[PDB]
Formats: sequence, structure tokens, C-alpha cells
Amino acid sequence: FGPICEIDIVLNDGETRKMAEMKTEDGKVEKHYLFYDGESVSGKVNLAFKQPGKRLEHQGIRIEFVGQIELFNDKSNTHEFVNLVKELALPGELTQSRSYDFEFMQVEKPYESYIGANVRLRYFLKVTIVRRLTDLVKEYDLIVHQLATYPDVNNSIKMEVGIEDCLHIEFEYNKSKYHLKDVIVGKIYFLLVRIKIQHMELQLIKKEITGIGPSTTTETETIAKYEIMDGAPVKGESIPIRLFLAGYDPTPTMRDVNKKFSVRYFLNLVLVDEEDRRYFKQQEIILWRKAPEK
Amino acid sequence: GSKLLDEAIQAVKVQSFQMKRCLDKNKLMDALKHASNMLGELRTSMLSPKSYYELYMAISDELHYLEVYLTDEFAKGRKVADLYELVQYAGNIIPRLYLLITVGVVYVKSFPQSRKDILKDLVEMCRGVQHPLRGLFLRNYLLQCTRNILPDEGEPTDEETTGDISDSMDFVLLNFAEMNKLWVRMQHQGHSRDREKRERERQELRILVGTNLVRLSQLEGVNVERYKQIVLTGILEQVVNCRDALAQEYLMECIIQVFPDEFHLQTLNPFLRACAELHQNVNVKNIIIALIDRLALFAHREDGPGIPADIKLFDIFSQQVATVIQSRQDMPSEDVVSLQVSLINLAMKCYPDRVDYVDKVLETTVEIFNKLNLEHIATSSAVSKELTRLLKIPVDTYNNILTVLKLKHFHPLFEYFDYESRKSMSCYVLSNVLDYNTEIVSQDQVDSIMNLVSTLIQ
Amino acid sequence: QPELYLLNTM
Amino acid sequence: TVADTRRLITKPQNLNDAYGPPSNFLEIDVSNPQTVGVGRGRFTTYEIRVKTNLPIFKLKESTVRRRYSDFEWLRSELERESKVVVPPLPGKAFLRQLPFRGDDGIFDDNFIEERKQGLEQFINKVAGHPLAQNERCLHMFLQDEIIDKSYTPSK
Repeated sequence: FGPICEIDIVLNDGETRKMAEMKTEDGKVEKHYLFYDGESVSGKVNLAFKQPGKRLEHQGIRIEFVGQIELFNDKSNTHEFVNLVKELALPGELTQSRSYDFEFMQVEKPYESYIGANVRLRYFLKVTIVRRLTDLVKEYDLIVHQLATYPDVNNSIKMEVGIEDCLHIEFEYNKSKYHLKDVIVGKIYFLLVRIKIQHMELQLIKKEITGIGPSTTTETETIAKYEIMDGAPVKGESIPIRLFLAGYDPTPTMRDVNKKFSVRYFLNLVLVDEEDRRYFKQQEIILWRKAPEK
Repeated sequence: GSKLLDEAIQAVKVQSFQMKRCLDKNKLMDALKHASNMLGELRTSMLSPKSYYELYMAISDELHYLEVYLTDEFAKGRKVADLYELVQYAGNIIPRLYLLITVGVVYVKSFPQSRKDILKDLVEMCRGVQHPLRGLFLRNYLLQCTRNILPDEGEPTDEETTGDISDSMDFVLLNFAEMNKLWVRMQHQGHSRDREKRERERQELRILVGTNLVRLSQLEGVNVERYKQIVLTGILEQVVNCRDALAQEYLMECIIQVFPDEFHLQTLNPFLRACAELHQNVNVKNIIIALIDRLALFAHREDGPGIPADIKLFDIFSQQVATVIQSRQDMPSEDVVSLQVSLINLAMKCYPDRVDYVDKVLETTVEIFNKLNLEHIATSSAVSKELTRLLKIPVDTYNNILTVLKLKHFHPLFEYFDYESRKSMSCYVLSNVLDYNTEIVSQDQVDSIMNLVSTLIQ
Repeated sequence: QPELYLLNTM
Repeated sequence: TVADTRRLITKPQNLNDAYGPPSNFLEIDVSNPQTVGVGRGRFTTYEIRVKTNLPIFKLKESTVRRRYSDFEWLRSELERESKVVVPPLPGKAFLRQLPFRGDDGIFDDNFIEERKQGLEQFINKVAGHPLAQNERCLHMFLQDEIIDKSYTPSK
């Protein structure tokens, strides 16, 4: 036999509209349409009727725009932060194929789409033909990006750290907030060096924190290891840093999204001595998706 | 074992084969991924300096096929976007900087507007490598890649180019100062019982640091006043302050070799005040003699200006040599006399006419021998070897040997010889007076010949 | 396995 | 503009710091193994020769004689006060003390050589460690001619 009916969604601007990509599990890359907070979603629900002769008895057809946050792949732990409905058909029949117009006016999309370890945030259109025992359901995924402008305050990070009477350094990164294709311009200045340093590197670390209160799970992933020194410095030596963030394709910093999860980035500076002992200093940086002019 | 070297060169030839393969297909990012792998081999500490040098030469050859590929590709209109940025994505700093430097010089050729900034950038970003061996070779690769593209004065008049001779002098003087810092640091890396091995290892690498000085002299726009004020002032600041005998001795002699005699004449008192500061273990004698020998060859070279009359060489050198010797704590007596030889040799080739000068060195030599409360000097002693060679130069070099007999302080130096050397030296002079025939001898010179006979028989 | 020491502010 | 050449501006390095010798010099050699006693008393001692320029070490050069028990005492003291994960010693080989083996037992040369390297391995790790250099036991071990086990652990 097969299926009696097949649901297909086609957006009104399905030719001109820009798409975007998403890294899922095992290195797979999906491509869905791109949307922005405030935009209207509109199109056609097209029902292909497959079994000619037969009839489809339903108790109503609808389409939903859905934005939600899924935790630990646990269906019971899904949380919808946006839900809009358009009833397309009353209870009735379908003998042949038919389409239905829909439009969701100026749709609020407060958060950016994200697929992590213990968290997913996704938007989609869900068409539902309601039947007596089992609904025909079709999901249709969308990407939402949250944009921002150049920040009001952006101070350089500058810090004197060390181990007492062994190593003193002063590191400086040129900003606190870097856009996704920005550049870490910085320097490491050595004030006291009484250990034997083999090499030094800057690392980019992405923490994904899930849960509420004492319920807290942090998933850490070391996105970049970037060597910046090779060999022993002496005091008074300055080492330059120029690390292009474009190379590693990170997400924006996302802080307490719906009071459910965070995603934060850190600059972990690490020096390594001759006996492989490892001295470090972590510093949070905010990432943000820059709005291109237009 | 020494396998490490061949295993590495094997791997280099593998990755450079797959590199050029991709350069044939125009798969540039795939080419650079192999170029990076190749460059990976320069990260090793396991090779000695000679081995590393061989590996570097292998990898520098392959990098040229890449460099020329890009240069032509850019020159034919098809210029790769963000290529400068892209090579910096590399995780390891050694591949990153060799690629950055390679891509830098392509950009300077292809975009003359960005020359000043890129050169300034490439020398600055090399601060990344603090490891003496690997850093030296990187900073050398910087110097050799940039050779043809550094600013100068005999350049095409393209009024969209950036940077001038001043930036070229800063560029190399900075690279010099960093390479000399790395090369002197090599003294204290490793275990304390391999001191002789290190100083051997450093010696092999001395040419790398010296190349910076060579490059500065190849700049057409380095005139004498820039040499006075910028280049030599620059070099001397590192030389006196490195406080390292090996470096000081090499670099000072390296100055003399590399820069023209015109520059040396305008910088003699600066140069010789620097000699007086050097570390005690430096052979200062060799530096001074090397200079004098180069100014001697400059005197006898015709179709060239010669030595200006305002530059009073003899008065400068006599006075400085005496100050430089004063600065030493234990200079051998033979070495002090080795200098008196070159002072004579200078006065002979720079002022043949002025015999009074030749006698003033001899007069000063007497004062030296007299000042030193000297026990009888054997013919086997090195002092006697030098005093013999000193006195033999006027006798061997003058046309008329009568002129030697006219010297007032030539004979008084015979007092300080052995009995054996008086007999030998008296014979040697009198022998020459017969071998070339004698004219009638003047009053002062009649007296001289009998004084020579008296020391021969008694 | 490999020692990790946090650098303190001065 | 065709290349992003941004760096932060640097302070020129003072020429004394740039050329003058580095301040992280520390090498410890374990050498010259020697029997001390006769018969059942016998044990091997080693020379622990230190060279440094770190201010914390109260002698720039030192030489002392140490026993493998001393190395165990150092490691044991560091495990209590220091809160440093201390590296391993090359190992107490008890059954080597047993009589009528097919080798010279505790005084076998392939043993003493291999142990000697392990102690050098151990002491250079421990002595290079920052948190370890504070503790009084390490200096006591390297630079006092005899260890005073009845001591109050300081620093």
C-alpha cells in the first residue's frame, strides 16, 4: 500500500530565501531555511493524495509554528517557548489532493537555534491531520539566527597572574566580546621566569551548561589548541597573539536561554614546562553573531 | 643513530611530492595542508645543528616551488583571497610562520601598497619562536625570503608603494638583535658538561647571525652618515651589551669584512672604543689587525680615492691600540708586539714617505720592552719571534736599505734579544747591505754599520 | 596524569 | 588594505634581561654509587650533586651522599604536607635482598645503574616542581649533609 497521504510544506519565498547549516551528531550537516526574530512565516501545505479510489476521514487539519528546547533527548523534558496555530480544515474527508494557505504574522523568535550535547533548540512547522487513532504529522525545520550590533562597552582584558616567585606574566586580549569571524589580537608579557617553559598555547573552550540550580551538567569541548610560543622566554619578553576565530566556526554565547541552558566560551592560556607540568588561566569571552550591513 | 635525519628527509620528499601533485591540479588548500605537514619536520629538537641545517635546506627548496607557484598565480590576475589570513589557521607555530613568511613576500610583490606593514609584521610575529636553534633558522628564512623586496634607493618609481630605507634598516637591525639574542642564549641551554659541544654548535651557526650584517651592507641606501648614526650604532649596541666573547669576537670581525673601507675611515674611533669594552676572553689583537690589513689594501688600490689627509690614521691607531691594550687585564707580551708589527705595516703602506712614523713605533716598542721589567728573552720565546718579524719588515720592504740605517731606534731593540738572535739579526741586515750594492754612506749611517758589526762579533 | 596548576592573580 | 597585520604594541626588552643568563637554571646529577659497611649492614649510597641559580636554594652548588631510603623519606614527606602528585621511585626491590640468587642481589650492576637513572629521573621532577621547592624536606634532602628525620615540616 504505502501512505494514503503525504504532507509537504512550501514557503512563499522558497526561491529567494537564504538557507543556513547545522552541525548535528556524527559530523552530519543539515540545511534548513533561515529566519529572524520578527519575520512572518507563510506558505502552502500541499497534501499529495496517493491512493486513488480511497478516502481519508479526519477530525481536522492544522499547522503549528513551534519553537522549543529539548533536554537530554528526553521527550518528557521538551519545553515549548513559542506556539502558534492555524486551523486549515474542519473535520471531514479528503478524496483528492489539496493545498492550504497559511501565514503567521510577524513571528517572535527570541532565541537562536542550537544543537548541543544535552540541549537542542529548534524551530519548525508541524502539520497535523487528526485521525481517529493515529495522527498524520509532518515536521518542517527552520534555522533562526539572533543578531546583534557592535557593543556599547568593550574593554580589553588585561591581567597579571602567576605562581609566586616562579612565574609572573601579564596577558592582554584586545576585547571581551568578539564576533564569530573576529580575531583575538593579544600579547603575553613575561615579568619573572624561574621555570623552564617548553611551549605555550591559547585554547578556545566551549562549555554547555544544562539544568536548574543544584541540577547542573556542564559539557566541555576544547574547540581550538593554538600554539603561540615555542621555547623558553626570559623576563621582559613579549609574545604576540593573532588567533582568527573564523577557522573554528563556533556558536554565539547564549546565557540562561529560557532559564534552561547556557553556552559560554573561554580563552584558556596554557604554558607547559620541560617535565610536562601545565600552568593555565581561563578567561571567559562573549561571542556574538554580527549583523552584516544588509 | 642519525636515522632521524634521513627518516625526516624521506617524509619531506613524500609530502612535497603530494604538494606539487595538488599544485598541478590547482587544489591549493590541499597543497598547503601537505606543505604544513612537510614543515612539521622542522619542529624537532632531536637533530644537531648540522643535521637540522640539512633538513632546512631540503624544506627551503620545496618551499620555493610553492612560493613561485603563488607569485605567478597572483601575477596572472588570479589572486587568492584571504591567503595571508588562511595560513595562520595552522595549529603549530613553526609551520604557521614559514607559510606566513612565504605568503608574505608574494603579497609584497603583488600588492606594493602593503609592503611596509607586511615586512614590519613578519619580523614582529617571529617573536613566537623563542627556541634558539629553530628560531635562528626561521629568522634566517625571513631574511632570505625578503632579500629582493626590502625598501631601498635604487627602486622603481611606483607611487603606490610603501616603506623606505629607514624601514629596511629597522627591519634588519631588529632581526639581527633577535637572532643575536637567540644565538647568545644557546650558551646556557642544556647540561653544564656539554659547554665545549655548545660553543662548537654555536660556532657552526655564526653565519646565520652574520647574514643580517651582510644584508645591511647590500642596501644601496646605506650611506656613510646612515652607517655612522643608525647601522653601526645599532650593531654596536648589541655587541657591547651581549657580554659574550664568542659573539663579540665574531661580530666585530664580521663588521670589518662586510662594510666598505670608506665607512671604516669615518668610524675608526667609534669602532676602537668598542674594542676596548669587549669581554676579556676576546682576541682584540685579531680584530685590530684585521682592520689595519684592510686599510693597508685600501691605500695601495689605485683608481680609488685613497686615504684623505684629515683622517690621520697613524695618530688614531697608535693612540687607540695603546688604550685597547690598557683595557686588557692579561694580554700576552707577544700579542702587544704583534700589534706593533701592524702599526709599522700601516705606516709603511699608508705613509711610505714618512719614515719618522716607522721610528716612532720602534721608539714606542723600546719603551714597551723597557717598561716591562724583562728577563733575558730567548730566541725560542714568542716575543723574540715577533720582534724579529717586526724588525724584518722595514728591511724587507724598503727600496734603499740605507734608509733603514737612518732609523734612530732600530738598533736599540737589539739589546733585548738573545745572544743567538743578535748574531742572526745583525747578520741578516748586513747581509742585505751587500746583496744590493752600497753607495757612499752618510755620517749617521757610517755609525750604524759598525754598531751592527759590534753586535755580530760580541 | 599531567599536573594542572591554576595561575593566581597578584 | 589586503592583510590584517594587527598586533598590540610591545615594550622593548631591557638588554640585561635579553642577553644575561636565564633565571631557571637547575640540574641535579645522581652519580657515583658506593657500598657503605660490611656484611649484613651493607647498603649503597649515591652522590646528589646540585647546580642552580634559583634564590630559594640556599647554596648555588652542593654535593651530598644519599641512600635509597632517604629518597623514600623525601617522597613520603612530600606526600603528606605538599599536596603535590609526587612521581614514582624506581622501586624497592625486596626479593633482591634474599640470599643465593643468580645475581649479586642488591649490588647487581644492571640493577644499580637502572635504579640510579630512576632516582635522577625522580629528583629532577620533584626539584623542578614549584610547590615542592617551598617545602623544607626538599632542601634538607639536597643540601644538608645529613637528614634530620625528627623535624617539624615547615613552608
